[PDB]
Amino acid sequence: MKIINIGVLAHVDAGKTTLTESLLYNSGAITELGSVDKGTTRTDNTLLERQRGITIQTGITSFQWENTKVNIIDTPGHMDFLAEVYRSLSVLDGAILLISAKDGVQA
RNA sequence: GGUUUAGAACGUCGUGAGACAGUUCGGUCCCUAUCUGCCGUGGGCGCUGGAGAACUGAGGGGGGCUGCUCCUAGUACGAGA
Repeated sequence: MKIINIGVLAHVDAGKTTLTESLLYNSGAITELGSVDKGTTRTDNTLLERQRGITIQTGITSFQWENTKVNIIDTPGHMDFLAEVYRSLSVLDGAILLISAKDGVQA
């Protein structure tokens, strides 16, 4: 009926939220811009976030694929005030870490 | 415009005339370029018989500044920024 929640643990500036945006593009449209390099929509919401080059807080965005709901949130992996991302864990059961190509997963 | 002419005034100094890089207001800045120099532009002659072209190029001059944006690449670097 509903759809399982999905996380986005982009540790060490993984950029996983951009992957959430591209996933938002793949789940489209039928009427969407398809996003763009940098910010860029991708549910950036508040000003000073996309302008800052990184989200100041975790967002949310409705999505659908394979005939089912697919909520997802990103990124909160920056810094630094990551406790809100820990709050995000209560907000969803799923997860999807974005592993770096640099010496494996970021510390 | 300032400083330095003659007028006037204030502060100060002096018995006073006056004085004060103390201040204030007002106040005629000439020259037709011979030579050198430089910018141009010619005439005379030479270059060896005269003439018309066309280059060669010794040499000399001019020009030479840099922003930003994007890409490379958000890559190297960095725990992140």
